[PDB]
Amino acid sequence: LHHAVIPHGKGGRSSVSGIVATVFGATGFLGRYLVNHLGRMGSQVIVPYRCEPYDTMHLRPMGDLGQIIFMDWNGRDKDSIRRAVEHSNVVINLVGREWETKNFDFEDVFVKIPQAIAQVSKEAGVEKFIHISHLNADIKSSSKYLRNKAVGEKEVRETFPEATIIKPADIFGREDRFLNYFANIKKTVKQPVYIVDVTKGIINAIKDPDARGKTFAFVGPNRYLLFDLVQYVFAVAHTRDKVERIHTTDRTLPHLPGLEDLGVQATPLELKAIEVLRRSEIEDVQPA
Amino acid sequence: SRGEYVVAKLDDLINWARRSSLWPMTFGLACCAVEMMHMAAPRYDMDRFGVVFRASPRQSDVMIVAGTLTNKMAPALRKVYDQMPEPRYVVSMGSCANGGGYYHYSYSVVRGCDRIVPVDIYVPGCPPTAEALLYGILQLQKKIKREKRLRIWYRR
Amino acid sequence: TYKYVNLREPSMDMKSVTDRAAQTLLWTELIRGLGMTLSYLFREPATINYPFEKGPLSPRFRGEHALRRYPSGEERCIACKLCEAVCPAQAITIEAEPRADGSRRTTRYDIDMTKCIYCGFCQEACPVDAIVEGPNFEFSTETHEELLYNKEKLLNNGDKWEAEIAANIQADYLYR
Amino acid sequence: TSVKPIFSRDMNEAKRRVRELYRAWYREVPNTVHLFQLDISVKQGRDKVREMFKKNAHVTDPRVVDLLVIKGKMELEETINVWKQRTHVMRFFHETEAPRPKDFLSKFYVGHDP
Amino acid sequence: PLTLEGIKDRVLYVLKLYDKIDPEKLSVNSHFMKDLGLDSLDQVEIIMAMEDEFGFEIPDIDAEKLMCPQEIVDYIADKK
Amino acid sequence: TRPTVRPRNDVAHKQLSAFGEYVAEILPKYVQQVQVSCFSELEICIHPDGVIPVLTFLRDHSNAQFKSLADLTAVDIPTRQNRFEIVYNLLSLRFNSRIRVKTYTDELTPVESSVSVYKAANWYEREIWDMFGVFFANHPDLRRILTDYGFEGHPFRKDFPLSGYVELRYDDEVKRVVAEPVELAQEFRKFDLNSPWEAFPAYRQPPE
Ligand SMILES: NC(=O)C1=CN([C@@H]2O[C@H](COP(=O)(O)OP(=O)(O)OC[C@H]3O[C@@H](n4cnc5c(N)ncnc54)[C@H](OP(=O)(O)O)[C@@H]3O)[C@@H](O)[C@H]2O)C=CC1
Ligand code: SF4
Ligand code: SF4
Ligand code: SF4
Repeated sequence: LHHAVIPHGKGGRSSVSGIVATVFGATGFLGRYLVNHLGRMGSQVIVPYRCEPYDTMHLRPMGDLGQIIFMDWNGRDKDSIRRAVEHSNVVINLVGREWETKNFDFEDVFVKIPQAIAQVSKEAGVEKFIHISHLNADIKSSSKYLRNKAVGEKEVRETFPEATIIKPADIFGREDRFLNYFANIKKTVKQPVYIVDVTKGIINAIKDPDARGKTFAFVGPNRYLLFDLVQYVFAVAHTRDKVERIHTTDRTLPHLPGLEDLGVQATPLELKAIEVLRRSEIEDVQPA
Repeated sequence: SRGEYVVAKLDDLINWARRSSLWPMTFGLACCAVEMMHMAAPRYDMDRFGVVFRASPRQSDVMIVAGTLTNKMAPALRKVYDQMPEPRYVVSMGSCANGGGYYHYSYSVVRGCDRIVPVDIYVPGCPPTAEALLYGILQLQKKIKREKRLRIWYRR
Repeated sequence: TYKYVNLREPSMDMKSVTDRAAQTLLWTELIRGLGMTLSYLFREPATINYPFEKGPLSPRFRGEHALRRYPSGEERCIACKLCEAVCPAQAITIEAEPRADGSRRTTRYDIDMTKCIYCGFCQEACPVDAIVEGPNFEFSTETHEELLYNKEKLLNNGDKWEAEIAANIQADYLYR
Repeated sequence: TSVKPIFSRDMNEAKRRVRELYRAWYREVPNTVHLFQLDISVKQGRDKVREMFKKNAHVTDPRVVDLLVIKGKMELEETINVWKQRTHVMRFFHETEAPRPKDFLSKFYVGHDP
Repeated sequence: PLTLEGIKDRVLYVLKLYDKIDPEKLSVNSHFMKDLGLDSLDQVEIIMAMEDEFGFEIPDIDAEKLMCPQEIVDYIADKK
Repeated sequence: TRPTVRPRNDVAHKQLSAFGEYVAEILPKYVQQVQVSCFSELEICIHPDGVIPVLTFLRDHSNAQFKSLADLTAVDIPTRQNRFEIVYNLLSLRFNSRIRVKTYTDELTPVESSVSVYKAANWYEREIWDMFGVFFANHPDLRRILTDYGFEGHPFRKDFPLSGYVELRYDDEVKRVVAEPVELAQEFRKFDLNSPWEAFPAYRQPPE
């Protein structure tokens, strides 16, 4: 291929690695951590932000000079998106919102966004189209949000089928959402996995081609009850569709490639629980 | 129509109130501290632009990183950078701060405050002119003018 | 050659000792300090109207790092690498090639505005005064990457003015 | 050949000093790991401390061994003080991989790193 | 109440509290340095564990003079 | 030869020469070299055992007071089995002259902790300990001044390169400023300037 893309030396701090990554979203949780892992690897990140430039400006210095580029976009027009994916090596899409707006439903962001960006991805002729989703997002009932994400899964498999639809379980981290709902204040099977396992899997799958066409699902290493999780989060620590999703179910699907096909070690609960549970009574039930 | 109009004029009013005073704290290690205290000189005013230097980080909205930031120093720099309100703005002043610069080599010296905090205004010079520093401060206020925070919050 | 102070006694006469007692108990010289501060309060201060007035400077002030060129002529530099040889941060990077016309040229002239300690050595070392310490001091850049000037950047920088630079050189070519 | 040593007359005083220093390091763990507000288990840090002691095991001259005793003594002084923050204590840990193993093949792909 | 058998039993359960030893194997002539495969680092770990559990200073040359749990019981019963 | 050439004098030269010869006579036990500079600042090259007798002799003895302690650094020179040089500078208060005690040492064998005679020696000593690695005999406090707490390697040495092996940067992953191995953007182009043709032929060492 053309030069200035081939890797050179180590990684990080304006190192020349192999990849050029265009990330959609990235202002929130997982996209920001993935920008930090790309700066750790030392690649070039193309981030279009639609929000105020203060947010991208205080997450600016995470890389070195030349390692990032900022641009502007709307979620309605193909021209700005094609201008974003003019010279792009790989592209990832991260999208998701807790409540709908006056201009966006759960549908047509999970529908109209991956149709358009997958369209210009397949038109631009790129590789490693990686689109995220959620565990057990059925076509069927119990969640408008999960059925809209399943429609997004179906459409990402529809247009450019050589892609990676990647679903984790309800992941936790330093800026977790549902555990923040748990802290600041029925039967449920659940196994949460920590964020760094997921994003290490993402960077492994995006530096390892032959991954085009395969879909991923991630597993928490414990498989215990939500009520014991509440017991623990208050033991130490001393919307409606969101609470229905976390009270629905979270099961395993061993028929698509997950963790050890990628060859990565999972991280336990208690370490990162003692990390984020700032501001020793460990239950550790783990039923099967 | 009237909603966008009210949001526009209200955002103009509150951003004007932001860029009005902006009283900072002075970090100031090496001779760029003397240059900061000489934009605190009587000739080049600060009162005219609502600026009064005060080292209390509980109210310091803008913060000027000046002096040679060292690898022995910088975690305390981010420690002071933490407890600071929701708009926080950084002026990298000086060749020592704008990339490390003259001491871009020489171990236990950071290659500029970009490796620690974001920088919202870069002003080069060794020493930068205090007049040029004040020019960069007015450009910082015009960046405050160009935010449309409430407009983004409405059109979300 | 020594002139030491504070070796004088307070007088043990009643006069000076009760005058110092009046100073102590009656707050005299503190009020004299108030009068001094009021005497400077009724002045007119030495400030400047900053967007409208710009203060004094020198003809030898070292700012912009701009380039010159010849009278109706070519690019003034030679790529003789003296400025890179003497730059105290190695902020100069000159990758040079000749063009086929015979006149020697460059490829890439590079000044790290981050790394410039603003000497004047590259001014005083250039034989033709290609790189000139500039007159104006207004950079104030919002981004990090824009502080890395290139060759055509400095050429367009020199294309905005020379008459200021030529005036400073015409006043300052005789003292050096 | 007549060279003055630091402290010791054979390696026995050196072994005495270094095992007393390691006993001080072992008793020095729990107070500081509760004080520094850390997130790494006591077993992992203690095994890394004894592994760092076992790293320099190929040294037999007692002058150097007493010098390393003085090094670790200064280290335990600066950690029994609250001078060192979370930064250096985590800097002993190596969490910023750099994943390159001693495979010939992983050194073949990421080239020029023999 | 500090009996010799009480010292031996408490040495026994704190060696059981010690994890790396495989198995416990309370041998009165064990010498787990060269007969079970433990370091002098592990030796000073064990003797300072004794120092933690049941008493006195135990300077490290006297720690080297033990090497075996029954002789630890003998030295402490002589000492306590 | 007359104009614009730096004037020197034989008076201070003869005074310091006779005084250095006098000191070498009255202490035959540790003096090796008494070199008088042409610009009249005395240097005395010294064995590292009677350093405290030398300092107690040079604080006093009523023919030359020298109550002023000054620069000392064991200036990093390779190629020698005795690498480091402890140069104690002494400045008088009554007689206005400058003498230097250059005693030699190597890396491992310690010098003998001059804080016992001079009150201003301690931070200098601790500085030389953190920077070069010169150990002391019955010294109060060896801590680290002018360096990072986690940094090692005695960086003033010719063993130590220009850059370090640490590079601090913040990450939000583990939420702190960590130290990574070095990632240099610029070469540090080492401009070699050692031109031939021997400008000072009087300082030529005799070859093989
Ligand atoms: N357990 C978990 O937390 C799980 C997380 N995820 C995924 O993780 C990611 C981060 O989640 P979270 O931090 O909670 O939510 P966020 O809203 O913060 O992250 C989504 C990102 O996409 C942007 N985005 C989303 N919807 C729109 C829209 N309509 N128009 C424009 N931009 C949009 C967001 O805001 P902006 O536009 O300002 O950039 C942000 O950058 C999401 O992609 C989510 O689907 C999936 C499954 C489980
Ligand atoms: S940039 Fe120059 S003037 Fe400013 S602190 Fe550094 S050396 Fe001093
Ligand atoms: S000194 Fe002048 S002519 Fe020579 S390389 Fe530099 S700019 Fe060009
Ligand atoms: S003035 Fe700037 S560019 Fe010129 S020699 Fe000095 S540091 Fe280098």
